[PDB]
Amino acid sequence: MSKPQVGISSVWFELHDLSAIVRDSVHRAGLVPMRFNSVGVSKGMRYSLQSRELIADGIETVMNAQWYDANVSLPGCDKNMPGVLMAMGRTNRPSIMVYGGSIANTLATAIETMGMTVPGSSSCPADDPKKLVECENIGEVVKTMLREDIKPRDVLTRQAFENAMIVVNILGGSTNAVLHLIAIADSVGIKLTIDDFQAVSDKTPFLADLKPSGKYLMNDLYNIGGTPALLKYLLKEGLIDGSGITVTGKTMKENVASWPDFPSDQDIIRPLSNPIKPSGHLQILRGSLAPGGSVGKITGKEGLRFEGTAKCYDYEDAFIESLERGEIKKGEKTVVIIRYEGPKGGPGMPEMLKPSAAIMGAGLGQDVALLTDGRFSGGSHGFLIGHIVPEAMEGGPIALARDGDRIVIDAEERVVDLEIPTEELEKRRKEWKAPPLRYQKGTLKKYCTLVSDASHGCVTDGPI
Repeated sequence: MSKPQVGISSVWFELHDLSAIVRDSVHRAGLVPMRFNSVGVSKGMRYSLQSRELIADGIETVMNAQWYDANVSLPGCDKNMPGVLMAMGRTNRPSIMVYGGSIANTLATAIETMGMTVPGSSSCPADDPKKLVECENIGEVVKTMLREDIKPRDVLTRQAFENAMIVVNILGGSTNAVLHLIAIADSVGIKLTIDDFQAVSDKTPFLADLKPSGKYLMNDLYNIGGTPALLKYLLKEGLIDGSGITVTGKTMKENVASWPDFPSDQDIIRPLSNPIKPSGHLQILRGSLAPGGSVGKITGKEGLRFEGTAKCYDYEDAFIESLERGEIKKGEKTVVIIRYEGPKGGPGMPEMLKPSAAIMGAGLGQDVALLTDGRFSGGSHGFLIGHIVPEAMEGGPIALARDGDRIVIDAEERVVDLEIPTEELEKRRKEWKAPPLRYQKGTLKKYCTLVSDASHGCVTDGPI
């Protein structure tokens, strides 16, 4: 009739149907439910990052074409969450995310931290009947959001992203969170830079005893109070601000007041007294090889300086095959560059799992540093640096390095330097020629045309 219409956006690929429960709750609250579905992530890696744009574009399109008054989003898989939040920032109409439930991914905890979910959503397991009851009572949350006009730009403030980076830092830190939180902040009109991540990492310790290098899993947090208990603990220590409005109509502090604290005998989150590391893992490095920035998680076991000989590879398998031929030697310090894997070169910055694993399997973690304009995934006992800007496809210095060049990685200076003369670097750029875009037609052709560099979250509609 004249009731508000609530779009219910799912990202589904064929266990309860959470979307059907949301629909019945929205109807019971006096609103009109409108379920719709979106494609998502669910060689194949080259479509993953650009699927985030398809989610943001698709949901924005339906929300605006039909002009739904509010949004409930069920991203399902964790990898569908960023594009879901970007669509909310574009419409800026009252919206809420319902996490699918627990099944080291920190982004769902960070999204609840920012207040785009009811308390416990991100830590409640998918099995639990409490996940069903959350969706059974989401209708009144949406009606309250419409009554009090709680919009994504009211909730996703600059301080909300500060809390998100801190919580991510506390739990170990994701390098993908750099891409996604910058893009999500961009969608609500907030300028978030890689240097903002460095600032948090300098002042915030690492407290979560989590695998692969720790003892516990993120699923273990639910049994000691879940995400609300974690926020209560960080609020008690004064590390986060709880005064920000959320989708419930209350602040973070008000939301978590009624939830129980951590049990005193918990060893998943270290006390501030005894941190696993006094500063954050995530480090931003620039220098003559990555003047536009780069991203790496630094444990401290890599050492504080790595100077070595460059060996360059224009695709992932080229490195693995040169490794298997014994062209990378023990006792020598070698800096491996795997380039043309960036946003446009990949395309889509495909996550490479094999380079870091192959170096541990050969006992070279202390003799080999890894650099790329794309992404690494596994862990290495040496330097793992990605997101190097400009990428090789754009003609950055990473494309101009040659075998035999000296490269320095300094973790305290936070530079990756190509030890060649500036005149020579400019001469090499005058000889470089851009290869064609990998795809001349289709969705990847359009994505390559629009995508920004990694230091801007690879947003595709023009960084603010």
